[PDB]
Amino acid sequence: KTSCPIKINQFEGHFMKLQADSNYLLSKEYEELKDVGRNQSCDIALLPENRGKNRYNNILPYDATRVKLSCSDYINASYIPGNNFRREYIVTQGPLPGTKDDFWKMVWEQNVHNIVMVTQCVEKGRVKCDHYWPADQDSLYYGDLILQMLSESVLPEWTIREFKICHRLIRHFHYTVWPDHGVPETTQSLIQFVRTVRDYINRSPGAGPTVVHCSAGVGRTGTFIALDRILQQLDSKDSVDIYGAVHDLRLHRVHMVQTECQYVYLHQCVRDVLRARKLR
Ligand SMILES: CNC(=O)[C@H](Cc1ccc(NS(=O)(=O)O)cc1)NC(=O)[C@H](Cc1ccc(O)cc1)NC(=O)OC(C)(C)C
Ligand SMILES: [Mg+2]
Repeated sequence: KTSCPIKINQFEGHFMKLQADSNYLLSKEYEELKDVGRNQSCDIALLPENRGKNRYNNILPYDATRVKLSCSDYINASYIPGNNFRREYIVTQGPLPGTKDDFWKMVWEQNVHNIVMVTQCVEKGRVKCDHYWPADQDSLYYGDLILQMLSESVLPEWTIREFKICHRLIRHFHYTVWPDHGVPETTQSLIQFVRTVRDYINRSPGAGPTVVHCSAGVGRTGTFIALDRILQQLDSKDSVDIYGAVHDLRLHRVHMVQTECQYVYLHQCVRDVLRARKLR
């Protein structure tokens, strides 16, 4: 119902059983998540005036968790509380040509110093996200705010950028190989990116919330943040609760972990971590 904790030394077998007879118990568990969070109004997101500010007409923040700019206060963005304090994350859609300034406004207002991006701008012949940051090193106005790229570090599977805004520094983690509605090519890769970001966060004293976005801000964003929470559980507890992590996310935004295969992927991530530790 709201959580499904599994003792780590039973996890291997529990995942086998979930996958038996064509993911029968796994699909059934995943489906139980369907309506979670949905008891809540999206009424502001639905105003006529805000329609142009939403990338997808089915992907709308809840009134109770939406980020407000300080209906001119509207951005398609939701706060996600953490286990210890509110607003661990701000989750958002890929900015649009007419919302890229609202995005940076939000970044500024909310004291964001870390952005994770788990989408590409163009995917399968469709625009998924505006290239909302500077394409080079010359400073650039986004409405009221000036952005300037100080460095761009291309790594095999993600690129790290640092920007000055005004005056503050922002780190931007762009994970470059995650197909929409699907999963990264290996568990290792996303486990390593997630651990990498978490390390930067944990050294970033007194940031705002961490921004995570993909295209709609639900599937890849949801899987990223679920994996974050689950990897931290594995370093803290002798039980792991994938279902409860995804459930927590849904309570705050529609569709987090947006397809079943992304759900299976989280279990395969756990399975792989626990296999390695087994004989260590
Ligand atoms: C399965 N796809 C969708 O729901 C996408 C929204 C979406 C969600 C998640 C992701 N993946 S991501 O979260 O990882 O970026 C991309 C796009 N929505 C649309 O394409 C929606 C239509 C839709 C699809 C499916 C559905 O059940 C209800 C309505 N179309 C749509 O919004 O068209 C505009 C852009 C012209 C307004
Ligand atoms: Mg402009």
